[PDB]
Formats: sequence, structure tokens, C-alpha cells
Amino acid sequence: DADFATLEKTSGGRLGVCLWHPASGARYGHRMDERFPMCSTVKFPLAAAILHRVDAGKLSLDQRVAVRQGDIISHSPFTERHVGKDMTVRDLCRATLIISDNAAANLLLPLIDGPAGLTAFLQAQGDRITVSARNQPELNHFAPGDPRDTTSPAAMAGNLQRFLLGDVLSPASRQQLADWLIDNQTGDARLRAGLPQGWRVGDKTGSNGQDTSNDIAALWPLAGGAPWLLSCYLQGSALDDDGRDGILRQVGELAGARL
Repeated sequence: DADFATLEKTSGGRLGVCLWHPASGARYGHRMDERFPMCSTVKFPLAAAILHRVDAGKLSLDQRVAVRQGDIISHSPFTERHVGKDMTVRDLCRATLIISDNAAANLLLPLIDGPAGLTAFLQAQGDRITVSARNQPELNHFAPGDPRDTTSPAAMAGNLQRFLLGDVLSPASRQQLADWLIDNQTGDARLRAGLPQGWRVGDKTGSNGQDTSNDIAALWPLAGGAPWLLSCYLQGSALDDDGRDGILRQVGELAGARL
């Protein structure tokens, strides 16, 4: 927890990291309780809330949601192909997670009573910090003192534990959720690029395109054993997307030396 301070100086802005090993209780990080904008990382608790409602019989992964032209916004590469028809909830979950389909998240949110319902879901599972207030794209707005669409590195690391390793979800739902993060397509130049060999990575990313990039991940040891959880938030950085990706890569390098 001193390498992160040195790394934060390179970034500019605020760097929040939480590396947690639940089986042993080891914890490393920096600004672990400060609030950072979630950006697209809000899609991970969004998918878990969907699966939890599915496990409760109040929703089905095979029910289909209509897609109209008004639902399409920027960076929605899968939902834009289904204007005038429908898509299964399962495919909407996959699209919003592995490629960060923005419209797919706006179509999943009303199924769990919107951002207010997502916050109510997070509070019921034990997360009293994370606040989900808006949908895409305005959830990327952030200002100090404004807790809307924010989380903490420790809170999101705990959510990774509850939904992937805990018993919040059914064994089939939590394994499907892990498989989605493993199939992520947007994190090759971020945490994955710095993490060492011998670990399976599942992650979800986020970015505002100017000064904020986030990446939360689960670290399964390929040689068997208990997994780690790594949340990383970088807000207000002076580096652009490629530079912030380099900071996220170095976070993976620092975490790899602590495994």
C-alpha cells in the first residue's frame, strides 16, 4: 500500500484499488473506502440483480425484451441489430457485460425496478455504499460530493465476493455470471495485461472517454485454490484512455506480486 501511492502520482487524479483474498483475509489497496464513479462497472451488480430475480422465480433468462429505435444509444453493438424484434434477458446480460452494450443495460434496468431497485438490491445483500441513480449515458456524470452512480473499491470488491463466490445466487447463476466475466472482451489492455500467468481472469471495465477508467476482476488460480478479488478505479486522471489503461495494467502487476 505504498506502490499504489507512487503509481497514483503517475496517473494524476484519484486511484482506488482493493485487492482482497476472502479465504485468508489478506487485503491490499489504496483509498479503498473513497467514492469513485462506477461508469460501466455498474453493469456487474446489474447482471447479478437480474440473476437474483431469476433465481427467485420473478424473472426468466429466456423471456424476451422488445428493442425499438429509441432504445439505441452509442456503443450498443449487439442491441442495434435487433431493432423491431426482441432479445432474451440472458443475451442482454451477456451483451452488456462482455462488450459493454450500453442500450442492453438500459433495457435490463426496468426489469429490476430501475437504478433505485438496483440500489435496493445492493443494500439487501450488504452493500450500503454503492448508489445507482441513473441509466446510460448520464450515469457517467460525476462530481465530488455527489454520490450518484458511485461506489468504493472495497464495496465493489465485496460485491464480486457476494455474487461470484458467495451464496447470493444459485450455483448455475453464479457460474454463468463468472463465465460472462471470463468472456469479457474489453479488458485485454487493462488488468489482464499486467496480471501474471497461471490465473484465470474475469472482469468488467468502464470509461468516460476523457479522464476515468475502471476495471474490477476476479482472479482464479489455474493450479486450484481460493480466488482473489481486485477492484480498480481511476478518476480524474490526466492520461487519456491508453494512458489510463497503462495504469490499470500496472495495478495488475502490483497485485500479481502479492498473490
